[PDB]
Amino acid sequence: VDMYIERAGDITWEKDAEVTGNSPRLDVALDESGDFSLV
Amino acid sequence: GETTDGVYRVMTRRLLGSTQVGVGVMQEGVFHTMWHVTKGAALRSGEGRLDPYWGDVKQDLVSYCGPWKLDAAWDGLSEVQLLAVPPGERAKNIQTLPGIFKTKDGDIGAVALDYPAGTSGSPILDKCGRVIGLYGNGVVIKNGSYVSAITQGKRE
Repeated sequence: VDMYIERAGDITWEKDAEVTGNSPRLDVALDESGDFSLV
Repeated sequence: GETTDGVYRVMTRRLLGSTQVGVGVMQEGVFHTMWHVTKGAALRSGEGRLDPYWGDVKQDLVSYCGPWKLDAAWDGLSEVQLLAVPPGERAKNIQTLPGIFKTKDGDIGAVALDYPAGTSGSPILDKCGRVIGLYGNGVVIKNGSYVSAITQGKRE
């Protein structure tokens, strides 16, 4: 068994986290292989 | 093995050195990640082993040791946080307002943040710290940047 896991942290919200990114509205399609594409 | 709730790296030594191939979430005794990270293979946790339990290529999700447990959903209004766990780097929270993937089968939240491949499976959180889905299945947009669905499973 090649793959192994190691703990990296608790799952918590951080107040005053760095903020980035925009908020695109995109038409997309999802194929049987789980890949998204643009319409 | 360690089954404490939290976020974990998914590592391999099959390549040069130790490589991070993705990330996942331990909750209620079940480990949750994206299918493309593990391709459904068994995992090691210390001396112990985690066997796959459920998965689906099209959803791009997999659970180990039990059924999918995560069921919180984006409210469609508020900012969220990606708890990015990049290879070789400390866990970091990044706050953002999701966009939307419109599909023929309905709308999904999306996050416009670009992290290494080995960051796939990192949790996206709401303001109460609940996991609303996992990062790393998405699309390349016109300018060549990346946007990830907020991918969430079903708790049966």
